[PDB]
Amino acid sequence: SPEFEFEEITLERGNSGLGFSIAGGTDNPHIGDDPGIFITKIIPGGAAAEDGRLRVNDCILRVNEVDVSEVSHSKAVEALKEAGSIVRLYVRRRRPILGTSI
Repeated sequence: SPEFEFEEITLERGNSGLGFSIAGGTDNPHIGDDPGIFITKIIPGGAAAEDGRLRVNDCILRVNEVDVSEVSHSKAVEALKEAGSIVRLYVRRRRPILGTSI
């Protein structure tokens, strides 16, 4: 910050899981060598969509009490799957700043 904002979002797992897809990790970093776990898709009607807070391009930093800021993709996937039925996600989002260069 102020470039980013941070948010905690709790989801109750449903029959369609948490309702989103992720990409990234230390083994498959994005440009700039960013190992972050990023939301790439939110499915209609799933927990994330119904809660309405999560957005595509959000970066998941923590799942319950598991740090996922620097982990492999598979570990992130495991962290989310083993988090159980109530999942607390700590996320980072780029702050929309209406700035002007001087």
